[PDB]
Order: sequence, then C-alpha cells, then structure tokens
Amino acid sequence: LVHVASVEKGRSYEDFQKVYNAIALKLREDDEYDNYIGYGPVLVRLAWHISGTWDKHDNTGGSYGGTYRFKKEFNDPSNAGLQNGFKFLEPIHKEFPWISSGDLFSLGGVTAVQEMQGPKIPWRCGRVDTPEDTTPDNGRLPDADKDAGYVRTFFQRLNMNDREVVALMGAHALGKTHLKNSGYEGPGGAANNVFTNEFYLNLLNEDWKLEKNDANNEQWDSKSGYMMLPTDYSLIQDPKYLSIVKEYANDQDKFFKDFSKAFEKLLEDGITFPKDAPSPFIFKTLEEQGL
Ligand code: HEM
Repeated sequence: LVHVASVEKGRSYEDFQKVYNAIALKLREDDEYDNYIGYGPVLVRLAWHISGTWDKHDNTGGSYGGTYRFKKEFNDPSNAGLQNGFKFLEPIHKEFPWISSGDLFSLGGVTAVQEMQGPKIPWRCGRVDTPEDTTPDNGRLPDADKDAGYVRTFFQRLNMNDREVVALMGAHALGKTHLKNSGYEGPGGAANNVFTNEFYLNLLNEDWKLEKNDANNEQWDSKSGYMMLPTDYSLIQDPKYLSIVKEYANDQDKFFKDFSKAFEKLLEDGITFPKDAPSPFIFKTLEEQGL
C-alpha cells in the first residue's frame, strides 16, 4: 500500500484553524466530564489508538483511512471508552463536513495537548477516508500486563525507538484508567488535565506497591493514591528506558520537545506527503487569539 496525502479541496491554514478553535471551545465548555477532568485526555487516547494500528511491514492500519468510523474497529475491546471522544467530535464534524475522519480524529489529539498547556505539535492535513474493507482487524493495540521487552518489540512495528517510546508514554500523566473500560483503576498523578513531566517524577519518587485490583489484574499502587500499569512500571526496570525517564524528570523542556516530534511521527506513519503539499501547520491556541 501507498497512501498519498491529498489536501481537502480548496482548504488552507485558516480553515483548519477554525476546526481547531471549535474543538478547543467545546473542551472549555464541557469541563464536567469524568469528574471534572474534561475531554482532553480521552481525545489524545483516541488520536493514539487510531494511529497505533499501523504496521510498517505492509503499510496497513494507521491514521490515514479514518477506519475507526467502522464497526469492527469501533467495537475492538482495546477501544472501550473511546466512544465518548467520538461522540464529542461528532457535532464538530457536522459543522465542518469537508474535513476527513483521520484528519479530525488526529487534530482532536493535537488540539487537546496544546489546550492543556502542552508543547506545540506541528500537524499536516491530507488523510483520505478509505472503504470499510481497509479497516484493520482487532488485536494490533498493546496489552498492559507485560514487561519492557514486550513494549520495545511492540513499538518497533511503528518504528519508534527507545527515546520516542519513553517520550510518548509521558502522556499517561493525563486522565486515568477506568475499571469498566480496561480492568484497571486510578490516575497516574495529581495534575491530570494539564500536560507536564509529572509521570516521570511519580515513577521515580513514589513508593510503589504491587497489588491485585477488583478485576483480578495487577497494578502498582502508591501511598498517594496513584497507579501505574505493568507496562508503565517497566520503564524503570529496563536500564536503557530508565536513563531517559531520569532525563525527562529533570528537564520538562527536553520532554516537551521530544514528545512533540514523537507524537507528530505517530500521527503521520504510513502517509506519503508530496512536496507540493503544504508545510505542517502550527495552530494558535484560544489564548493566543484572545478567544
Ligand atoms: C504500551 C502502551 C500503552 C498501553 C498498554 C496503554 C494502556 C492504557 C490503558 C489500559 C488505559 C486506560 C483506559 C481506560 O480504562 O479508560 C490507558 C489510558 C490512556 N492512555 Fe495509554 N497505553 C499505552 C500507550 C499510550 C500512549 C503512547 C499514549 C499517548 C501518546 C497513551 C495515552 C493515554 C491516555 C491519555 C490515557 C487516559 C485516557 C482517559 O482518561 O480516558 N497511551 N492506557
């Protein structure tokens, strides 16, 4: 497969800035969801799940085709809980019917990180909706009950190296795990709807204890009332992942710069950009616009 990016006909930077402003205004408005965490965390989880199905070997999956709109992908057990981010963006897609699904789903993640005081993520337009028979089969997304070798091996399918994996996982400071969606329960830190380097500081400074939860799954719990998944805790058990974790705990600006590059790469995997294509867009936040 080749998936060549095609710009939505006649659209420019200012058109996309209006879809970004509509998502960001609705993030401001619907601030009560999930005990006042708001929709920012579930929207970056949605952008990572529609992108994490990619396979480098045959170019199938990935954000291009916007195939999470189909029932097979939508009802994947690993996507339980994302129906909420879908329902959030759905009025916005009726307001801007020209935007493709892969572009809206991925831009939702970019808008959420920037509006939660995260780094600026450059974003490129041009994903094209593809037919229901291009929808990936279930089972390409990662398990949480595993170790650092599984994590390393998993992310090699999306050719992410060690530093990209540790930067990307820092998004687990956002939102929380929910027992009815995944069989895990609890948040990763205190500031879970502001983007910071908190995940790394917690993983290095909390007294973590291994316990089984009410779904019979193991997780690491701390005195503070925080939790870590087996795959998260992995990052301090592997010597190569641990030096990068220490680096981001001591330097939030390095973390923001690396998360920015790795997240854009994740959202563009599997897509060919022609060089007549527009350069990546950097969107202004509401605050920068006075809105
Ligand atoms: C080995 C990789 C990963 C595993 C096993 C994993 C697993 C999980 C699980 C089990 C949840 C909880 C879902 C729920 O109960 O609602 C979760 C939440 C979340 N994940 Fe991941 N994750 C991984 C990687 C990532 C990456 C790379 C990102 C983003 C760049 C990410 C972003 C999020 C976010 C923001 C949440 C919170 C969602 C919410 O509050 O509803 N995850 N993760």
